[PDB]
Amino acid sequence: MKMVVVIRNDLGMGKGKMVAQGGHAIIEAFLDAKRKNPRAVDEWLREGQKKVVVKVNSEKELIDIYNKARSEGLPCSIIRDAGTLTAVAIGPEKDEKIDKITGHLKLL
Amino acid sequence: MKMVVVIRNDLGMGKGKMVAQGGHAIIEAFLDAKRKNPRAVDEWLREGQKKVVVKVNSEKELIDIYNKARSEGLPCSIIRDAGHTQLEPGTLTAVAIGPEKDEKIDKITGHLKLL
Repeated sequence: MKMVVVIRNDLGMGKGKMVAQGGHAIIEAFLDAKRKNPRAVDEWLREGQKKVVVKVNSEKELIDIYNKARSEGLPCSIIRDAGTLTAVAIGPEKDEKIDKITGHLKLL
Repeated sequence: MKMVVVIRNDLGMGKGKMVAQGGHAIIEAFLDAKRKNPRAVDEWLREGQKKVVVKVNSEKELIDIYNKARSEGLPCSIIRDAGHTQLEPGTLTAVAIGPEKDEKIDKITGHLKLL
């Protein structure tokens, strides 16, 4: 199992901000998943809570990835900074259900 | 309420690595805070789960920050990243302290520079 964190690379966010924004994404996706399948989330935690960080190059692309996750019915989240949408996170979920969504994205 | 994420800046970690390692720290401190003070976590979440990311430049300082947080009774975590190459040991990459009252957390990490 794994969680994929999607960070926008076109916003010019600094290292600290990407960690914080991805950070909000991670917490929200985790909670979204835990509220739906706590048992799967427990497994993800036992195996090392694997996370993979990928990037998208526009807000439209960030939103597309998120909509796709929601349509597939996967745990996910989309973050808005204090204004724009900065990041998304999908999972934890079985690796193949997530790769379906973000498999083509490049690593941050 | 706020959570401070401490990232090592002397390990040559790339942007993605930092988000991931910080991510493991954030999750771990969160779980620790949930068992040590559920109510405070809810408030943090309601208020937009503010997170501030600072940096340290050695394992020593990372550990000291973690110890200081434990010695203060604050929820926290310290992460170990499995070995780069089978020819090198894993490393302590990040620490997360909180969530908890801003005052308390600043008492411990206030002097750290933003990442």
